[PDB]
Amino acid sequence: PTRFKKCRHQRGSTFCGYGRVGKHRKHESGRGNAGGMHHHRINFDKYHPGYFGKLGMDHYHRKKNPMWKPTINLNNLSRLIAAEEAAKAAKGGTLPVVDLQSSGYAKLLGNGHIQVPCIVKARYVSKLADKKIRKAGGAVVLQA
Amino acid sequence: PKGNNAIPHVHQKKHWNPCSSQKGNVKVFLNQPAQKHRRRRLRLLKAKKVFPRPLKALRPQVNCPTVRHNMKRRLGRGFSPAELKAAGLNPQYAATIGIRVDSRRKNKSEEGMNVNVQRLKTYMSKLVLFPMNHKKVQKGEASEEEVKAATQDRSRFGDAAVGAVVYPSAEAPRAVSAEEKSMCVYAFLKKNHSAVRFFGTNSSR
RNA sequence: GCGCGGAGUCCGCGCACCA
RNA sequence: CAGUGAGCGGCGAGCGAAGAGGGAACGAACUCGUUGCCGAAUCGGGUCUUACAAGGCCUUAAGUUGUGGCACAAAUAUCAUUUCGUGGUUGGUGCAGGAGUGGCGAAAUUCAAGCGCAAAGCAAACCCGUUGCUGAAUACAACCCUUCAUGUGAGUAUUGAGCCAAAGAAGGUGUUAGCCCAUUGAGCCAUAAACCUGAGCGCCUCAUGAACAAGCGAGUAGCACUGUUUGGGAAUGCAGUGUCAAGUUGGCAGGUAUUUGUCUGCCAAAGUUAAAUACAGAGUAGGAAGACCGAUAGCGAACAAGUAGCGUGAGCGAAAGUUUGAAAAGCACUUUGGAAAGAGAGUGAAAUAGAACCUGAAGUCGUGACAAAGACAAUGGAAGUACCUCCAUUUCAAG
RNA sequence: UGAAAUGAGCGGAGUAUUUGAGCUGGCACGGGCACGCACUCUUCUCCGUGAUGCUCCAUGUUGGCGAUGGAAAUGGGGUGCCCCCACCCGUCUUGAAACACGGACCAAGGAGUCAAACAGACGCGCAAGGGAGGAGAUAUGGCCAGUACUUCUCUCGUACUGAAAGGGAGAUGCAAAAUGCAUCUGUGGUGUGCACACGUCAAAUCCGUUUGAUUUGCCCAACACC
RNA sequence: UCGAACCACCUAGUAGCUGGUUCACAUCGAAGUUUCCCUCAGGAUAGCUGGUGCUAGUAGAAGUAUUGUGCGGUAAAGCGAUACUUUAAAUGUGCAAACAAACCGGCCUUAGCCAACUGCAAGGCCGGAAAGAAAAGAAUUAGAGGCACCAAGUGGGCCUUCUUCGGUAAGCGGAGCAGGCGAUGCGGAAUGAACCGCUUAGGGAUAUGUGGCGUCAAAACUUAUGGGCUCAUUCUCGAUACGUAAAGGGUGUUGGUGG
RNA sequence: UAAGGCCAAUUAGUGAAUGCCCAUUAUUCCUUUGGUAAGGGCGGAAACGGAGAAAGUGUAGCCCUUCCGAUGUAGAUGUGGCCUGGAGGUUAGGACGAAGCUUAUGGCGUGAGCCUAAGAUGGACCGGCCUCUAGUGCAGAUCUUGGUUGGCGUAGCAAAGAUCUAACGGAGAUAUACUCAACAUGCAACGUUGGAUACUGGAGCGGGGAAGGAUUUCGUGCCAACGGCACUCGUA
RNA sequence: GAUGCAUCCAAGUGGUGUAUAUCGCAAACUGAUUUCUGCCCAGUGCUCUGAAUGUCAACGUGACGAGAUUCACCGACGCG
RNA sequence: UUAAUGAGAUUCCCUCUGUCCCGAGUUACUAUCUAGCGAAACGACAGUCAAGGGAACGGACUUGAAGGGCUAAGCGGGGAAAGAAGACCCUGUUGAGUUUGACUCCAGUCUGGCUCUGUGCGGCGACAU
RNA sequence: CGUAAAAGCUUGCUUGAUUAACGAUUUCCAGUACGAAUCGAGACUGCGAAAGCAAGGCCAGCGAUCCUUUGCGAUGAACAAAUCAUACCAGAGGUGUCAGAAUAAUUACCACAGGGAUAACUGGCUUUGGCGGCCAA
RNA sequence: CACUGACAGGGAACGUGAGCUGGGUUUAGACCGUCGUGAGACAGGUUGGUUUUACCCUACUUAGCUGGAAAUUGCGAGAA
RNA sequence: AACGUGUCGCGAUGGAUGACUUGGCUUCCUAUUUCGUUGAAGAACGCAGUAAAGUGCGAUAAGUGGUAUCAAUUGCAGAUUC
Ligand SMILES: [K+]
Ligand SMILES: [Mg+2]
Ligand SMILES: [Mg+2]
Ligand SMILES: [Mg+2]
Ligand SMILES: [Mg+2]
Ligand SMILES: [Mg+2]
Ligand SMILES: [Mg+2]
Ligand SMILES: [Mg+2]
Ligand SMILES: [Mg+2]
Ligand SMILES: [Mg+2]
Ligand SMILES: [Mg+2]
Ligand SMILES: [Mg+2]
Ligand SMILES: [Mg+2]
Ligand SMILES: [Mg+2]
Ligand SMILES: [Mg+2]
Ligand SMILES: [Mg+2]
Ligand SMILES: [Mg+2]
Ligand SMILES: [Mg+2]
Ligand SMILES: [Mg+2]
Ligand SMILES: [Mg+2]
Ligand SMILES: [Mg+2]
Ligand SMILES: [Mg+2]
Ligand SMILES: [Mg+2]
Ligand SMILES: [Mg+2]
Ligand SMILES: [Mg+2]
Ligand SMILES: [Mg+2]
Ligand SMILES: [Mg+2]
Ligand SMILES: [Mg+2]
Ligand SMILES: [Mg+2]
Ligand SMILES: [Mg+2]
Ligand SMILES: [Mg+2]
Ligand SMILES: [Mg+2]
Ligand SMILES: [Mg+2]
Ligand SMILES: [Mg+2]
Ligand SMILES: [Mg+2]
Ligand SMILES: [Mg+2]
Ligand SMILES: [Mg+2]
Ligand SMILES: [Mg+2]
Ligand SMILES: [Mg+2]
Ligand SMILES: [Mg+2]
Ligand SMILES: [Mg+2]
Ligand SMILES: [Mg+2]
Ligand code: NA
Ligand code: NA
Repeated sequence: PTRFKKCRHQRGSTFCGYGRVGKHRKHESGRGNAGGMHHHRINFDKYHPGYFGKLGMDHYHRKKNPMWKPTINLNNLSRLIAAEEAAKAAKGGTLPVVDLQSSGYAKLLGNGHIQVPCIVKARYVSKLADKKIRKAGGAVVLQA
Repeated sequence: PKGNNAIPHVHQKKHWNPCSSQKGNVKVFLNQPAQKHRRRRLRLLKAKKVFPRPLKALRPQVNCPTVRHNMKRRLGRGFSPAELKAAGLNPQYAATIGIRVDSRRKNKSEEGMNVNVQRLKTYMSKLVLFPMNHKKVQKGEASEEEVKAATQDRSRFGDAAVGAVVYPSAEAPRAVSAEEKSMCVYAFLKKNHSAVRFFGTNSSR
């Protein structure tokens, strides 16, 4: 809203906060990102290290669908089991079955302590996650 | 003075703004509600015109491509001639009773074909075909009672009498088996990946 | 930098040129 | 998807898309050439059928240097006919109903109180209250007092009773209107063709549905050089010249060049095609609006505006609301003046509303009264005093 | 002007009280005590009124003027005069009253805006999740270009790292395995560190409790070293 | 209209340069300097300033002393030449002065040192002590420590005191330390950005600072019951600092030393 | 016999700390405003001099008491801070006179401003409060457009020699208050005809044409504007 | 000496000196008559001759390699 | 070097004269006064001096000297008078005209290859043989 | 500046002038980089009987991105082989205007935005050159 | 050179351009020398080349009218 | 004295402000919606009882014919389903 701006407060102050000596001129530094290697070098180097140069191999026609690969951790598995099966679950008995690719996940990672044992179906799994879930009493089944 | 800000890339350096010297290059959406109203009005009028035929033709169920959308399902363009022959239908006749035909699509697996054959049979069991001549009824055509009790399916997808796309069922709970407790699958997965990855170098030597 | 001569060095000639 | 952990870029400034996913639309598909089987079965022109018929008869006119028919991936095969039907998109004659278009078409007070001042108020949420009650305008009119006078336009305003609403929704009418006027439905009438209706319904003519072994588009595609364009990077598309194929055992595409094997998708070099999309200084016939501008604004233009006017010309381009009043009732007549006008008289609520006539600011000027005042430029600050004051407030007797 | 007068000053009670000056009887001070430390003259003393009053305002004496008016009085406004004071505004500039630029008068107009990307601060909703957009559906067929409803998708985030092929994070105990084993109510440790709990200390208090400091336990947020 | 005509359009061309930029009060309040830049009439960067806070309110405080303990080669002094240097100040400058610290004895651990450890090094645990820092001149405080975030103006300076380098000198150029003006009036020096005094909400009373007390002009209505000295004739005796005349003469007058 | 220059006093060998004058400084008193501000009251005691008494950033501040600071260019920030056009709500006003305009009309506010009075002004709309919104505040830009203004009845209207006279025409005169024969109280200027005097001087202020112009040509009227003086006249 | 020299034009069976033809046409310098117009070819210009292989471009030829390539040989004005 | 020619540049002589010594008198039209008509430029506010200090050349400030008001004709000392965002000089990562043995290029001109492009006869080669 | 059985001179043997897991630090300083320098841990060594000393000649002697090129040990996205290209790490080719554009004249025919931040003229300050005086000489 | 008693030196925005003049200096035209490949340069020479406005304020020169001692008022009274 | 200065009452010149709005600007929608040799768009000249511009029209010229309405047009004249 216009009634809250600083121009309203500056009506009557002839210079509007830009000074008498150095004024409000058009483009006193150049336009845009000009000068990044000459007269704005300090700002560029102090706040954006790494900006200039080249690195690594090229990849001409990138498709993200064949690289799709979301991950979920062991101590987050209860997000995918409904609350009625979670309490009934117990090691050495009947366990809920979680299908990762239908919930939008491809890989199971092994961070933390698992809370509800279960059978997990996944495309990929890490070795520590596999070991941990087997020790806790569940299993991993590979899918595609 | 510039401080610590992101380096800007705002891309507005062509003559896009209309002014005294430029026509501009701009697109606004101020007619959006009026166009919404107009489209709905046209749909209702068209339904009344084609009564009692359904507003939308019958379409098959297909699988989405790529490894990201592998697990989804949707409606495709039309039924393949192989599915139509499995259902017992001349494609040229099927085009006249509100079935879409697509001669480009192939059937590479049995289950995808079975689903669509079942769709076609469910539809054919509920079709009510009106006679060409009110005087004489030939073969499988409706009598006059059905012409009296004829209705229009105005559903957004034309799936009233075949239903929506079906999905694979969900596995029920079960117990963990002995071999599953016994050995991991990580090594098996890594072995398959390494076999494919180092194929060629393992075979030249 | 490239070719010719004449006593890797030098001497001439004609050509080449994105740190 | 994506201002992109693609990519292009003195790798600087900057630039910059595609496949997949949710949707809009969708009765969406067809025609030549070629191959095989036929071979004038085709076209034009006369003439006759209610007819320049997709019909008969005649025509060398065109055409065999090829018009036309049948079959080919949604296919199962060539012919063979007579049966029942079908076609309002064969042509000729008729006959309806609808939509559209144009006209016609609704309610309730000019209800009761009268004029400067009660056609105005008070009774403290609601009820009392259909009830009560009551006058500080015995007015005002320019220094003060007496005498004579003169002074209120039109009730859509107030107050009291009452009606209509499936209509309260804006506009007009001499001040602010549901009931003064127009408008608004229900419904009625009239239509050249076209459009919609068991692909509306009859006749005549004319068509015709179902049972009964080879091939696929050549100065083309590609390649070399040059130029240009693209995010396209040992070359994304295109253009010029040189060079110039293959034969479905084939060819093209699979985003890093070459040679060699695999695998996947597709079949260029001929053609037609609705809807969903644009209208960034168009137009025709109608409509609906706005937290926009309000006559130096808003289009240059609210007006005889692309006008008057300017320039040899291409071109350039204003100012200006006519807003007197409810109504012209637009000042008869007398008197001075050559006239314009003046002084009287009259209309009107109002003439200080008298014709470019509502309101009528600032700045500048005239006139009457008053205050003073040397040359100290004027203006200005502070603190008093002389004179004035259409201003305010407080006090008048026991205070 | 006494609407709580705190007074050596206003009240009640008596005549004494105790301040100094002279003069008086162990240690100190100096080589005796000028009179340090301890045990007659000269002045007035003791006692009293809390706020059931949180705040504001209302209280003497004697004259002049004012008895309803072309009144009196106080304040404001106008104009002249006297004494004193006092360089022309805006601007650039180290420096303007400047012989530095702009400046005859008045009216109306006249200059930090709209969009898009990012960030910080503040307000609001939800939270390991948050939120669309486009579009549809039906209330819905001037009101109605609004409001009410919606899937399954998309996007940002819950995980990072490598040029890339790729890989991918708990604790404790035993143990030493180049994928060890066992438990699962749990800050990986150390130093500094709100509040709360347990005791102590000092100050005040109709005196039952406050105001500070401090020991021990656990330490939330946070910082430092591992 | 010509060292490139005229008309319309791209075009509101770009401008580190010149001009302008519209209401009030309140709380705070600068800089002309550093580094880099085809960088010198411009920027970015740190500093100075405002806003917002976070954190256990006296803490890890100080443009200042004292005591203890380190650093120094200028002034002065001296003798290369005919100022270099043994010596050596004043004014400075670094560190410390009991609550995450240091002192006294258990013990644990180290694939640290040592011939070895009951020694040494390091990290911890358990205990003790604690004028919480005496006396000897033996500190003081209008003395609450630390940590972030966001952003403005400025990057032409100038004057003075004491040091100074260049220059014959300059109201000239270049520097060091501090205070000022710029950004600020008020009271004084007749007048003056910077001198002297004092630094500012709107008003009374009392008393002062700098400067004054013959009139102008407030104050000795020309004070004293204080002492000396001075006479000057065309710019002229003299008389408020900062601020705008020398050698040499004089029996003019007043005194001092030695002869 | 300083009102000069050096020194020294404070009413003078009498006997005891300050002769006098002047600040936006110092001390003190009153009022405002703001704080890194500091305390207290806020269950209506009862009865019946006056009223009030809000758990509170900011106000006409909830009410008392107390202490300290207050200037400032460029610049930052705050404000139950002021003002203008329009929207959603709410509450009012107006023909017994809305907006606009005028002022020796006072009152309120530190101020931006707000409100009342009078109009011997006007003739139909509009005010307060809470939210929302913007083409939202002028003294100056050799600023834009309109209108005024001193200079000023001024500078000037000086090449091309020049007119005079009578009669007629015309409102354009011979235009008078007392007194007065006439002068000293109606000036100046014009068209036509006659007469006089001059000029152009045949490379002409003679008579016909082209370019350019387009009714300016003719007659009768008229004299507002135009013919930089004038008109009874005109290419008006 | 016209198959020309100078030269316009985006272009063509396009245009100008040229309706011409060396006593002509095109491009420069000096500036009547009279009397004269010296020396310098080093530089820079202009102009003329060959070494067929001094040097080079595309094209062309041969060899190596599975091929993209790589190497060698040839190569006109001009320059020297 | 040159006769003749020249609104070309220079020096001397004769004639002549208000060019001068050294100014005086006269005319016509103005100015001046009147009737009619009637502008502009410029315009912060204004308008007496001496000395002082000051952005070091004051109308306004400090201390002194003058100064009654209103007018006509002249005049050129001052108003650092008016006229125009200094044409000199410098600055800017501002122009344009012109030059070349400046950087980067384009027409034009010449030269090679391929092509347009046919039919016979010889000669010299090179690859096979 | 420092150094005397040496840091100078002669002599014997040598290559620590190599490599050095991205250790920390100083100078400039924004507490960025570059150049130079200090204290280190590991490998392999030199000299010496030994303790030790040595990763140049103490202190000036040097250089980003992109591109080219050499040394050392993953990719070319439907697969596979051999070439070719590319990638991570470490050096080398250079910017002397040295925190790093690829750059010749002239205008008197001249232009624009500005500058008293800056010259040519008066004025001010200071000196100049003028110019003779005053004591002694 | 000549006269004379004598032919001293200075200041006033290096007094004095809306007072004049315009020879010099300082635009554009043109010639020479030297310099420069060249366009052009020369603190070297030469010839030719628009000099605008006062009617305002003050000052000065002359020319008119007219108030006034509380220097316009108080009645506020001072005689060379 | 006069000229000049200041204040108040009343007049002139001037055309601001307020209220008014058949105009502008901006957004959205609906169609048997797209000119011309069968002579368009544009340009010129004319037409009324009275007629300069503007509007309408074309020698049938401020209009002929048809359908629907139902008593005007209007400055002045002129003259019911005609
Ligand atoms: K005159
Ligand atoms: Mg300010
Ligand atoms: Mg700036
Ligand atoms: Mg600056
Ligand atoms: Mg690379
Ligand atoms: Mg900064
Ligand atoms: Mg335009
Ligand atoms: Mg055919
Ligand atoms: Mg094909
Ligand atoms: Mg081809
Ligand atoms: Mg391009
Ligand atoms: Mg097509
Ligand atoms: Mg307009
Ligand atoms: Mg009027
Ligand atoms: Mg100033
Ligand atoms: Mg993350
Ligand atoms: Mg001309
Ligand atoms: Mg602009
Ligand atoms: Mg421009
Ligand atoms: Mg400015
Ligand atoms: Mg302050
Ligand atoms: Mg400047
Ligand atoms: Mg300044
Ligand atoms: Mg001061
Ligand atoms: Mg006195
Ligand atoms: Mg207070
Ligand atoms: Mg302040
Ligand atoms: Mg505005
Ligand atoms: Mg204004
Ligand atoms: Mg005259
Ligand atoms: Mg004459
Ligand atoms: Mg004559
Ligand atoms: Mg006239
Ligand atoms: Mg003058
Ligand atoms: Mg004159
Ligand atoms: Mg080592
Ligand atoms: Mg390179
Ligand atoms: Mg200067
Ligand atoms: Mg108006
Ligand atoms: Mg078209
Ligand atoms: Mg007409
Ligand atoms: Mg006809
Ligand atoms: Na507006
Ligand atoms: Na030469």
